[PDB]
Amino acid sequence: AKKHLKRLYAPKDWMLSKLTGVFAPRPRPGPHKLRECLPLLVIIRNRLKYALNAREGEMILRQGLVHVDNHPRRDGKYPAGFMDVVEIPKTGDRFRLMYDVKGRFALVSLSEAEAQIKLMKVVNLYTATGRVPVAVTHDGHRIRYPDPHTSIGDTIVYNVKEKKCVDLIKNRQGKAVIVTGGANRGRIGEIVKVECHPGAFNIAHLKDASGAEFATRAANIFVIGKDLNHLQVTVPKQQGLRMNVIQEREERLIAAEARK
Amino acid sequence: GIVRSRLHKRKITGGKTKIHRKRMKAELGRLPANTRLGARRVSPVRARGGNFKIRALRLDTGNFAWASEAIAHRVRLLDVVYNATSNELVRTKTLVKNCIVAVDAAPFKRWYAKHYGIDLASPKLQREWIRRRRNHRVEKAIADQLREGRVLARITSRPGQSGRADGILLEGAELQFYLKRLE
Amino acid sequence: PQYYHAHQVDATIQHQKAYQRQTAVNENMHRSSRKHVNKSGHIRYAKKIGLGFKTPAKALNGKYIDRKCPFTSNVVIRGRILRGIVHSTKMHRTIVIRRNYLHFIKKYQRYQKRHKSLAVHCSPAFDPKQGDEVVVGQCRPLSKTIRYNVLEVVSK
Amino acid sequence: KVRASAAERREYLRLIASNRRALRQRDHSKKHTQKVHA
RNA sequence: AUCUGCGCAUGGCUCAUUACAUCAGACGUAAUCUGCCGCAAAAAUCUUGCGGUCCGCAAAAUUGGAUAACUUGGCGAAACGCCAAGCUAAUACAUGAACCAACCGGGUGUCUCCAGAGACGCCCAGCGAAUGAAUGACAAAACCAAUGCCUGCAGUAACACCCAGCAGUGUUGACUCAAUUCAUUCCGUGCGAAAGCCGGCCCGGCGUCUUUUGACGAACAACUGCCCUAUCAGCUGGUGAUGGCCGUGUAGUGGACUGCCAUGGCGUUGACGGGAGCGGGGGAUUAGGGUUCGAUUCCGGAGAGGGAGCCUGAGAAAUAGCUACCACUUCUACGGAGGGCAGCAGGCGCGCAAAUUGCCCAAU
RNA sequence: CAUGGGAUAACAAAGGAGCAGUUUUAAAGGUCUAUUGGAGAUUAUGGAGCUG
Ligand SMILES: NC[C@@H]1O[C@H](O[C@H]2[C@@H](O)[C@H](O[C@@H]3[C@@H](O)[C@H](N)C[C@H](N)[C@H]3O[C@H]3O[C@H](CO)[C@@H](O)[C@H](O)[C@H]3N)O[C@@H]2CO)[C@H](N)[C@@H](O)[C@@H]1O
Ligand SMILES: [Mg+2]
Ligand SMILES: [Mg+2]
Ligand SMILES: [Mg+2]
Ligand SMILES: [Mg+2]
Ligand SMILES: [Mg+2]
Ligand SMILES: [Mg+2]
Repeated sequence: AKKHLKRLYAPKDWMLSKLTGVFAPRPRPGPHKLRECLPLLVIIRNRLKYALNAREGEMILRQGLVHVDNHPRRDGKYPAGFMDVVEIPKTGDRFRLMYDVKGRFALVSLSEAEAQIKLMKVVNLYTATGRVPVAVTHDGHRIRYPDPHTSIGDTIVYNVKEKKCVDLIKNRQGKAVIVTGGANRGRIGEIVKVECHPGAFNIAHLKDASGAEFATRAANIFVIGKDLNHLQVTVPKQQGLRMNVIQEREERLIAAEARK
Repeated sequence: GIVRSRLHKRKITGGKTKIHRKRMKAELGRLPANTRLGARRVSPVRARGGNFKIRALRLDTGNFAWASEAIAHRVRLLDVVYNATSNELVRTKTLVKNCIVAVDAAPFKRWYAKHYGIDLASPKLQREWIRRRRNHRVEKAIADQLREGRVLARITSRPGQSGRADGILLEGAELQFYLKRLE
Repeated sequence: PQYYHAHQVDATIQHQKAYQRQTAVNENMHRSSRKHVNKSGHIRYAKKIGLGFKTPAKALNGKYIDRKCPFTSNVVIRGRILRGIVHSTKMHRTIVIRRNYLHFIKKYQRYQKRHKSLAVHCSPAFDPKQGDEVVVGQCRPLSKTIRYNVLEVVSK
Repeated sequence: KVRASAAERREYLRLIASNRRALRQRDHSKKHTQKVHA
């Protein structure tokens, strides 16, 4: 039973500096994976500067002031990951955890109507006791009576206030996804062709808005809308478009010279 | 203690494996139950996860199923007749899985008179007996030992694991297999 | 009319001091459904394993009773699917396959013949001779050395 | 909460059983409208 | 202060062991256990009160016995040693909830009907578990019986009313699985609405059984790979070596193990035995090819003086846990009682060879 | 792990007597699902295949 993380064995997307202490806050089991989450001490202290250390950081959390998906989370080690909605009523800001196109976690600011729904991907389907078919989700939810057209690769729109699955997005050819793993993580694209290969990993071929073709495993894609215009959720400021490394290097030198 | 590892087994080359750890608790085994006939005495065993595994010592009764009729009846074990592992386990009358036993046969006859109405007259209103009994027929080797008093049967549960002596009645070629080996 | 006339003992398969039966299905049903009964006569359990492997003519219409078999048991084929050539068939219902490969040495820019031998459980659906090329699928441990189980035999 | 959970079964069972009803009566129309034609 | 609830299985040190082992990349667990945490689930149980001797009328169920701390008397040279009595708690332990309060099903005896249908009565019908059976799909007319609508067959989900669509449709590459139906019965080794606690002015924070699954893990299996040695060429198999059949044992698979049968398996593509010693990420040098080092911060494995064996727990074969022996070893009032720095400071040795018996939780 | 390119090589098998006639047409004999309102039980005709 591990209870510690070393700050070197912590994920790189958290961006904790190696010289500040040996340890990182090991996220508890919960909704999201340990490799694939951002625990609430890092959001309150390192992302947002509401807390200067971990001692000011539990003055916020243990008091019941941060809400992940409409419910107050008093754990600094609670795993918040992809598509979660983090509200704070006192400062009046609410955010969504999305991946930006460089693969890192990004806090997308939200309205009040956009902060009620979240988008969740089915990971398993089974029948529970009774004859109730429940749907297992990447965020750990077990929706008991989902839309009967739910398959495993699909996306359920959820509305975390009134816990009612308001919508369904099937996983087909004509849909748009966001990639949540691999080298292509954070990129958004239309689906082109899904190569099955039964017994092994499904490969999904994807085309971007510019036309850049790229592939991933189909367990890494997360469908978020009917097309790239009609996305069901708002995405970070690049909107899944990965610029060239040369062109994005030129633009920062131009912006820094034009600023002085 | 007792271990279930391959650390003591020789390699397929015949080489000895040199051991560089202590025994783990996660690789243990325990002493066998050796369940016999007798009045019921069980001892639970604390397994992994805190689950309980009920050792059966001295069992005398179980739920035996008659699979063509899809029913079961709690009957009493009479004798241990044939065991495929050793004839020495028959003599000490050990209950294991798949050993051949004789059971009581009285609830099976009484059920066969209550259902299908055949003895080995009182509800004249309900002859749903006639709605059955026409298509169905009963194997002769069953009906002989059913009225002889004891029926040969096969244990289908693991008693040292579950503390039960459940079973099934021998039918078909399986009964005719074991009747030749006895007599 | 009351008597049923059940099936007689098939002594060709019954050799083994306990009755050889399949645990999946009961042989003794009177009005057995069309679920598991095969073409000619008897009740049989046959299973379709995954990856586009066609079950043989035997294991559906055969008479043999095999446990540890991928088509007629609870043995599931999963993980690795490999190929080898049959080396020896001297064991009972088990073959040893030989996997011959070239090992490249980065220093001396040259390959090197190596081999791995695997004990593979062979169903009575199959009779492979030495030199036959087989396709094996990984299963659970079935003995001290058996992890694989033959799925298809390619003759000669 | 057991009554509310047994209520949300009885309306999931009208979502299933109506979709099976709508397929019965699109096919018994499309069978009978060609049986008139021949 | 003590009961109670979690924790002490992590961290930290060290690198002695160790070559079909460990370990790396990559897979498997459909062969399995899994506390904390996340989202869920939940209709079993003839209990109380009052009156009468088993019944009646009632209903916010106002349940029961014991221990600590403590007091008293103390034993003992002591001991992170102990005894007896007297008190008293619970979210400890034990007991236990009728009706409100459903649907659905099986087996079955009287009663109104017709030439089989209904009403009533009784036994049984909860989650989990065992065994057995059934599902867990599929890929032109003629005549007789029962039965369906028509006034002979137009057209047709299924079903004798209560509900005229209240599942004819689980998932996988694949299941003997998920789940459902009925047959039998679980005897403590499961299932309270904690018989619980706060707060606001009915409602809101918690806290807990069971059940179930994601998550953090555990355990096993092995695809490819690996220093030198032939002055090491045969290794294994009675007492398991390779396989097969019933079992057993396990958390589970399995020669892991009992019985029985077969005669196999490994090797000059270097087995077997011997020597060196944790394995990677990585370091040093390098035009290219390379040659070396890796006790050491991160990951994994192993150990706690050697060697066992256990208890408890979700997880240990735990060592700032227990039991024993061996080798050393400290206190004794000789009766006895203890030790385990490869934790951090230090100490003595050993060596060519490595620091402070320091301050602090301010940060991680 | 997936996929396409087919030069060079490789594994395997063969050792060449050790060898692998297609359609139209009507005829004979003989073999073990779908409809007729459903379901059950009998029942001839026929489709397509069998061989001389
Ligand atoms: N060789 C390991 C295995 O031991 C098994 O048999 C072993 C046992 O019969 C027996 O082992 C016993 C053991 O039962 C008992 N419970 C404990 C005892 N210490 C062991 O004894 C063995 O170990 C000790 C120390 O090494 C020796 O002094 C002793 O001579 C040796 N026979 O001796 C045999 C080993 O020499 C099987 N033969 C086989 O599985 C395999 O040989
Ligand atoms: Mg305590
Ligand atoms: Mg090395
Ligand atoms: Mg076995
Ligand atoms: Mg380490
Ligand atoms: Mg010693
Ligand atoms: Mg020290």
